[PDB]
Amino acid sequence: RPEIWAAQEIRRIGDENNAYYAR
Amino acid sequence: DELYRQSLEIISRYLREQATGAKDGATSRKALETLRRVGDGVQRNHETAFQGMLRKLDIKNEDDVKSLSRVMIHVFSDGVTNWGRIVTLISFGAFVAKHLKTINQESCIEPLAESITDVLVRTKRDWLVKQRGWDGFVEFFHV
Ligand SMILES: [Zn+2]
Ligand SMILES: [Zn+2]
Ligand SMILES: [Zn+2]
Repeated sequence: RPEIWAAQEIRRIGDENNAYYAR
Repeated sequence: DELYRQSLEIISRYLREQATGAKDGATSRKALETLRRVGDGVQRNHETAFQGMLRKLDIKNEDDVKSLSRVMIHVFSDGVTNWGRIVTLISFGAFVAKHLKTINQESCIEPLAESITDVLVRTKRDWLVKQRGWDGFVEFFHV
């Protein structure tokens, strides 16, 4: 489902970014 | 609600300038600058995925933000909250704001901005305050 897929993508890209800036 | 007001201003200005394509307290300016740097970077790095997400979502109009709200809520449904996810949400919000402009020149990006702000501020208010709000946001993504 599009909403779930979108959520998982945002969750994946967000965590990537978070790990990146977390120093 | 000062936190909401500040958040809405920051998020609105970014989406609007991203949509139109041009730029027109101190914390708000630093947050917008950070948002421009990180948010543009997220959009460039993940354009394909963002495009796919957008296509599947199939947003008809400016007022069609209910699906987006459900997506933002679900993102945090695992109980995990961090700045990375927050900035990625806002980045995707700007990506959507651009497309709406593609569909029509005259869309008010406000409904989209308020939709995003409500989820952040309403559902994560005490997290945001604990993180030092938008000052914490700026610090986290500092370079
Ligand atoms: Zn990335
Ligand atoms: Zn409207
Ligand atoms: Zn409280």
